[PDB]
Amino acid sequence: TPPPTQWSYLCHPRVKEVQDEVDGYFLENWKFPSFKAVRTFLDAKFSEVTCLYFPLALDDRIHFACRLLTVLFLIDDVLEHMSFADGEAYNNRLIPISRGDVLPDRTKPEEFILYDLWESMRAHDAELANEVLEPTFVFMRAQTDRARLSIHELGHYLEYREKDVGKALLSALMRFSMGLRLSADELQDMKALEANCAKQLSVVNDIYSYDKEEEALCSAVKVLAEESKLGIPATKRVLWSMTREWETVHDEIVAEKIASPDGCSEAAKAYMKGLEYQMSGNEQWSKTTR
Ligand SMILES: CC(C)=CCC/C(C)=C/CC/C(C)=C/CO
Repeated sequence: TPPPTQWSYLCHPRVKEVQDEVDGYFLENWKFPSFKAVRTFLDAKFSEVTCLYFPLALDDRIHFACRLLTVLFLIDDVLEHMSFADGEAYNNRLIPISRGDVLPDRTKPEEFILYDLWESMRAHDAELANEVLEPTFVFMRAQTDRARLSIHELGHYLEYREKDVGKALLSALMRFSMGLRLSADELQDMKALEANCAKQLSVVNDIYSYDKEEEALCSAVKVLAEESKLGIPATKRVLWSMTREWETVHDEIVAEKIASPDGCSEAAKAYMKGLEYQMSGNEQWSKTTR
């Protein structure tokens, strides 16, 4: 069904070993509520997803990305099941520990896992480790659920997805995993390219998550289908066209930045290529999933 795409996804070469490694660590430390929970956890294959998003990550770093994303999803699920206040408190306890300004309980996995993870990351590359720090707090604090809902125009919806705090985290993490060292200016001039990516990432997600999200809704599939009065299949076909169109915008922006007179850094190029993999990898994942 999906129209052709100029891009080829890629999975990190060490996906298998790393997946065992990381999943194992959590089977060893996280206090799972039950065995069914463990089954659910494993079926998520967090390390595999991470490996599809960051296939160009350095071999000795890819596991950090897997670890960080895994605990963040575990945490995200926890916050979703506790009152806004309790949730807010939960993060208040972890962020200070994540910074390393507070020792972990050591009896509370949510505490020592984050603590040991950030300490090992900072020990490996403090400069870039810190680059990922604030983005993950923003992401964590955004998980305290309240309000949120009702967007009916395409524009507003796409604009809202461009600002997604998680896709922002992904990009920061991507830099750390690949060991990319960019300048403030370089990073700023990447905004547009980044927004286009965050937007593409969301729509492809919606297209594949629409059906399952049916039971009783912030989705591009719903928004457009209403505005255009088309059926779901048609809407999806249209969303795909737009998706492939945005991939061209990506390529166009890249080519332009590279061929630019002011030149394009080696680290900059790696960064842009990296974003392409998040998108190609995100789709690959989205097809074959759940
Ligand atoms: C962005 C994060 C935290 C993980 C990768 C998988 C993913 C995109 C999950 C949520 C789906 C979503 C909100 C898509 C945007 O429409």
